[PDB]
Amino acid sequence: IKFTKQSSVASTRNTLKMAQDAERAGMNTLGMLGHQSEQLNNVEGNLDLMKVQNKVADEKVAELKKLEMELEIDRNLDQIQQVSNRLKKMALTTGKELDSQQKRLNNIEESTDDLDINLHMNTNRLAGI
Amino acid sequence: LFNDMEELVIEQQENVDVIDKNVEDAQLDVEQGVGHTDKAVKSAR
Amino acid sequence: MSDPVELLKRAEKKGVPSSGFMKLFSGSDSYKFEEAADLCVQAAAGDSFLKAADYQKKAGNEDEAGTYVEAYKCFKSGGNSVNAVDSLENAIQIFRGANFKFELGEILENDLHDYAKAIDCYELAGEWYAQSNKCFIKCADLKALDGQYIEASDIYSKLIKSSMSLKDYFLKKGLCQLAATDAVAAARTLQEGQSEDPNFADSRESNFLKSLIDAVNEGDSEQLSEHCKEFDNFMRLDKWKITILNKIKESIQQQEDDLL
Amino acid sequence: MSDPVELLKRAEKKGVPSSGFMKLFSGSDSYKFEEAADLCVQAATIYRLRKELNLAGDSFLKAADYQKKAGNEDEAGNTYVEAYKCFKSGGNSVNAVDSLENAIQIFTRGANFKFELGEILENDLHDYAKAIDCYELAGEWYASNKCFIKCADLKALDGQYIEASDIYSKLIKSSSLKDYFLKKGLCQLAATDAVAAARTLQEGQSEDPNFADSRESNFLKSLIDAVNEGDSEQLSEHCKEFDNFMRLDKWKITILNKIKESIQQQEDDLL
Amino acid sequence: MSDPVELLKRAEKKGVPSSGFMKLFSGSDSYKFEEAADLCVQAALNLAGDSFLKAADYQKKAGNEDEAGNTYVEAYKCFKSGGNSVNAVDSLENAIQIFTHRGQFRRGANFKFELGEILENDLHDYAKAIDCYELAGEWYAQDQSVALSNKCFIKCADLKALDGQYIEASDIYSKLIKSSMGNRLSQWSLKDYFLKKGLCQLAATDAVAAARTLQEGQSEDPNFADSRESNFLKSLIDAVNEGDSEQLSEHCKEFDNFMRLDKWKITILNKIKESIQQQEDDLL
Amino acid sequence: SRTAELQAEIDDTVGIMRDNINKVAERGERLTSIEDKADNLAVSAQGFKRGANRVRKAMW
Repeated sequence: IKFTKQSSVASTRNTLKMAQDAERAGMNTLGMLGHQSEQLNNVEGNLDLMKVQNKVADEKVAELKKLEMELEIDRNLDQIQQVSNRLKKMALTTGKELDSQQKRLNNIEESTDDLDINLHMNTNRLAGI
Repeated sequence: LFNDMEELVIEQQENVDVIDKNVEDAQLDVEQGVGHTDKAVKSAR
Repeated sequence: MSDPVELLKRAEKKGVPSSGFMKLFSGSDSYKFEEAADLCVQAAAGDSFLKAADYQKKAGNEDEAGTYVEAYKCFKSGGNSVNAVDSLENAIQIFRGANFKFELGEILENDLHDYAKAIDCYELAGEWYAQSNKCFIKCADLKALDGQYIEASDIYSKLIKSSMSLKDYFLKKGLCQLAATDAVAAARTLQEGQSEDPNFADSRESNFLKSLIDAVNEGDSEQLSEHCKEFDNFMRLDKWKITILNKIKESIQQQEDDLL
Repeated sequence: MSDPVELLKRAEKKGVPSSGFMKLFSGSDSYKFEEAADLCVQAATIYRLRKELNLAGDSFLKAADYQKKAGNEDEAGNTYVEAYKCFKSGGNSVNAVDSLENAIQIFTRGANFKFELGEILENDLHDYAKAIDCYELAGEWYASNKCFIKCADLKALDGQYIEASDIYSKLIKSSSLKDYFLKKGLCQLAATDAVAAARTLQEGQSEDPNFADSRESNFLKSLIDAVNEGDSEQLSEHCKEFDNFMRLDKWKITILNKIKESIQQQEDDLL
Repeated sequence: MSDPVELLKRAEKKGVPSSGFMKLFSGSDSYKFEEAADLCVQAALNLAGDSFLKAADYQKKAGNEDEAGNTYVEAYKCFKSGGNSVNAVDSLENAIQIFTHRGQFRRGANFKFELGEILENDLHDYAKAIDCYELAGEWYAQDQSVALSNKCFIKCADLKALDGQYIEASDIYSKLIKSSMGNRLSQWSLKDYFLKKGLCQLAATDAVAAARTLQEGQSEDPNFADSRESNFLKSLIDAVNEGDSEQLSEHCKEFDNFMRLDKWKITILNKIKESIQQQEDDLL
Repeated sequence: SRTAELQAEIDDTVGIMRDNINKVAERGERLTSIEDKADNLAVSAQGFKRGANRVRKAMW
């Protein structure tokens, strides 16, 4: 009985340490995702500006062409529950950003894809002037 | 799972950095190009 | 606003190439095609983008022609899957090819139910992306649903090697090998997954695959059904797995037919 | 490879604007400035290849000035960014700050480089007020949460508890939350406004179910109670208990140290 | 569609530089090279990569180094895509040289990391992979990208330790520890770093250095002090001190039971046990 | 009961994190493509700048 209780204490100690392991990793993931989401916001702004400038270029090019052990087990479980609550919230939380950024990235890809061609279009037209 | 997620996001940071720089450079080159087409139109008129 | 029909008529009038004597005095026809394409773009809507793209191709502006993407967009929004597929094909040819090939495969699988072409598109998109895992997942799923269990298992092996999702990959692969009546291959896959991926070794998927392998070895269809129900009770099964295990049970029934 | 000094001398010779009678026969000076900028860029790339980062930064700066004189503002901004990069790599924080400032002015990118400038000021030059200003401006243009986190952290460390709490409220409204509430309350408690801290705790508990059951909420409530009873030792015990399960950071250390010294100051007012 | 072979033939015909008397009347050859490169791009997985390579060479001859680097990147993409690792490596080398010569050390580092990955996995050229990873980490550090340099240094240290260079791997692990200290984001990496470093120092038979590393990690990082990695490292140090290989094996099994070991650690501890056996040979 | 509840919450969080791993794989995929296309965009923008400059000089 004593040996089993000692084993349970050790198990809960490792579980707590690992739970803390999950928590730090998750907090870093969220921090990095906020920073990367923001870099992508910057990307989004330039794509918008380049769209406007391509409109201007279109019209200019067109005109150019025209021109004790029990208690510790309990306390460790307490802490594991505490961290676990935060780990669950983190998993849910990371999922929402991945969803949102995924739609943002899809739109970034399409907008970048287009501008690339609009630039090729005007470049080919300018070559002939 | 948390560790692997962290590692993958660290890896994807490279993509985000390069994308940001390239789109920024492209925007400035497009702006310069538009300036050139403006002056070209000014002369052609 | 200008009449789109009049704009299209003007584009068609301008889109006629110079012929005969006039060709000796008329400059390059590229400008006429460019003007016709611009008129078509103004009038446009998917059909008009298609005409503008054709004129741009005739003008040598292939990137501008790749109007085909806009045609695909508006045809898809308009519910015309065939014209969207055609536009995606021309855009893919001009170009992005993998992105639009994946989109084309999605259109074929969902809108037109052309599963073979969808499999080809997914394989092609995955190969180019590798040049991929998502495309290969789609390709393997369709191939397994299409009766090509061996090829689906090979694609699952490729996915496993690239990803070394895995926990499911192994399972799916084994399922495919069991749909092909190759219980030995399924056991080999299970052992490889257990020894290579510690997470998969202790995963419920590994136990389920082992139970399925044992059931097929003993030829106990009822035991396989019980294992499937137990697996569903904790992890809901999907239509892909439903089909694979249904074919497996019908294969057990076919063996019972061979028993006579 | 060409001598960078000779290239710089040639750029300086070409960089002289046309004056007097010659201006009536010499075309636009923009081309001369462009050629001088190109020569400076070549010499500066040579310097960078030699790891003479400070000289390369100076040469980018000269090229950027010539580009500005030529009207190519975007190229000037890119060259200023390169100057910032090589100066920062060369350990010259002041020249990097200057280059970032010119690039930011030209771009106004301004927010990204303003955040980088604030980082340089906070870590390299320890100019905390300018770092706070840069972070606030970068967050405003981005609007931002990260910049506001940095701004609020520096402001709270700088004695501006009320402004830091306001920025934390903005962060809470925009959204991190679990900590935000705590930090905000801590700032309100550094300002001796226990009532505001209690209001923040109640708002967080009622608005965010996660914060209500979070250890941050219990710790904030314990701190509020300790300040209400004026028991500094109880506050220290609560801080140790909180550290035992969730490690405290230097920001919280400073806030709670100022709070304890405020309790000591109240004990001085008790006499 | 135009015949790619005919396009390549036309590009080769146009790619001949003007020679002799014609050079006095023919303009700059840059335009001919540009046209040949455009034709090659149109004609151009292995054949497409070869044609990108030809277009990149023509672009280099035309002075458009950036376009040449972009074409080299496309060539690398397709050679890797065709299973032709050697041509992909060559293309990455030319692209890296072009980018570095133009000051784009970020691009050079990214493609150097990709090249090191190709060498390590596809060609098994571990020395070149180590060199590429070290250089990529150094350039990333020069760009202050701490995390990317840290990743490159992780790869470099892993390969170096697997390659018999335990001291250099431990030095790189020390650099990683110093770079990741104070960051809430990389702490577990630290928890492992210390362990790995100690393991390397124990593969070099330097038990004193391993003990110093353990003490430094315990005193500097509270998380590492209570981490299982610290206990495992202390147990390994004690086992090597007593020369009890069986005790080391028992500790390894205990560590595996709770935290699965990786092939890197397997190799390090196997060399350590064989070093104990070698000491037993020196014992005679 | 408390330990069983904790186990249930941990199993749920494992499921959510498995989903997240699949999503981050999709995000990496979206990002490798976008990095390459932003490279294309930069090249095309430079080419457009140069072409416009050449036309500016021509018209002058």
